[PDB]
Amino acid sequence: WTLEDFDIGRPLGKGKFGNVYLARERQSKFILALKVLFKTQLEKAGVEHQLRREVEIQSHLRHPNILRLYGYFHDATRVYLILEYAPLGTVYRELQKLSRFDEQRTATYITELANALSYCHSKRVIHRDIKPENLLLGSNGELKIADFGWTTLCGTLDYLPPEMIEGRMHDEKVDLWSLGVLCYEFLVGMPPFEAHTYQETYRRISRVEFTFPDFVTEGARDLISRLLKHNASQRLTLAEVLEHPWIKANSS
Amino acid sequence: WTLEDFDIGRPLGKGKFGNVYLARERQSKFILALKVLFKTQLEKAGVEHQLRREVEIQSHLRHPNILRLYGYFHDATRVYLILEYAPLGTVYRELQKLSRFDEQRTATYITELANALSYCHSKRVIHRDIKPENLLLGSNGELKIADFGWTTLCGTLDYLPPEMIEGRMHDEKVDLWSLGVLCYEFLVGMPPFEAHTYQETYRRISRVEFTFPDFVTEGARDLISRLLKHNASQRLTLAEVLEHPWIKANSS
Ligand SMILES: COc1ccc(C(=O)Nc2ccccc2)cc1NC(=O)CCSCc1cnc2[nH]ccc2c1
Ligand SMILES: COc1ccc(C(=O)Nc2ccccc2)cc1NC(=O)CCSCc1cnc2[nH]ccc2c1
Repeated sequence: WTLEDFDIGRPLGKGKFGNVYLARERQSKFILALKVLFKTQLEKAGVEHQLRREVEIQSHLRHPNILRLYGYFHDATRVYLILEYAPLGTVYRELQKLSRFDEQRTATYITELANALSYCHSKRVIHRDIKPENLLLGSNGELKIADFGWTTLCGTLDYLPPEMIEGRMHDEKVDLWSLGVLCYEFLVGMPPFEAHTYQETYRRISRVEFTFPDFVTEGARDLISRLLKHNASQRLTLAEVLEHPWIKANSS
Repeated sequence: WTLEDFDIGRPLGKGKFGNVYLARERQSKFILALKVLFKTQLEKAGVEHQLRREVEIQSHLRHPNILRLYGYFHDATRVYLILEYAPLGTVYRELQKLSRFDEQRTATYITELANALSYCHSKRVIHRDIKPENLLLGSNGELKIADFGWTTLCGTLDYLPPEMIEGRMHDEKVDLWSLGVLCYEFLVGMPPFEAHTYQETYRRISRVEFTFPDFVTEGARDLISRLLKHNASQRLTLAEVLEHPWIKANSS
């Protein structure tokens, strides 16, 4: 592949995904997304080799609920990622449109997430920030994980390992908590610990302090409460999520 | 214990450790450190219960290379930690004094660190930021771990679990990297990836880009290089550190 193989169209995501463009492969007329990475920025961050490792794994993955990397190429000053285009936009945008999701839509999205995340763990695929703005929607409305782009909260910089500074610390126990947050946000319209100030959000997370609105059913409450456990080892696993009665009863 | 049992003296650490004071138990004349925590700040951070869990474990620990918590008490607006006083100050201060440490001093400190960290892992003791300013020195010059006080680097706040926001992500693989950084800093006088800007330090960590000065011996180079591995699973374990020939040859 070369740059000349593509017609570059409108920018996508208002910069939330980096320099990404709607594109068309000139000979096949196939619609896709092209992400442009600047070598100078990759070099200044020291991530060139980490990028190569991640894209090598991704280019071999195929899963209906993970955004596909079809391939990649480079020139003198840029690296180009050939990505699947999700025509229905982000789950964030859908949530904005509907205010909140019904139990069917939610349980279906949670199943797709649990499947995508399980697959990522088994294939050793790093993902970075599970949130509605990073979840995309395919032609049939199927959810696709797309969270692959990239004193501190982990301590002092000079002493921190690569996995901390490269955002590679979302393991399966972390993801379990994220899935509870997402389940709640899908049904309610906001994440459970949301507050005006960062300080107050911190407090609510640490205390696991949240309330269900009246419309949230007993089955959904059970699932969410069993995921949002302060103790990581006590959180309901991805396999157990897929077997939960509320998920079984409501998933398409 | 009550506040009235103690004479409170000079503040310690220039605020780097919070509100900490040199103190004396009035009846026994025993010298110790008293740390004052304000309930209002604990409550605003949502950490009251996490504090209780951590101090319960600590109050039962005894190890020559871990700073001891003798006990604790509270009143209407404060929590008080009764801590061991380390009379020789921080390893940071010692490094400032000497510029760099010889192989004997370094290997001895690394052994004490590896012992302290091993014990922490086995007893499930959370520690937060391994660096010279957080390492203290006892009456005989023995090293004591004291790192127990507390968009992001881990992603978006609303979706992050308690273990990320509470600084509880330093597991044994993270600690292995930290131990390599410390070994280098002890021998050289600065950590290996130190640079004027945060961006450049990030780059050097991600690339694992560092150089040994000529005076660093083959055995020390081997130890450091086997700890500073980009891949976490490839780092030399704490048991293997204690068995390393350079450590055996030089540790007191
Ligand atoms: C598989 O995907 C990715 C693979 C790799 C990277 C990446 O940047 N890796 C990296 C960079 C530097 C250092 C290390 C690693 C990013 C993505 N994915 C995205 O960036 C989000 C979708 S952009 C496309 C897209 C599609 N369909 C849409 N529909 C609406 C908006 C939209 C936007
Ligand atoms: C075992 O130790 C600790 C136990 C608990 C905590 C803590 O704050 N926990 C916490 C707080 C809020 C939420 C959750 C958890 C801190 C320490 N340790 C220190 O704070 C550093 C040494 S202060 C004493 C000391 C001694 N000896 C010195 N020599 C020179 C200076 C100096 C300074």
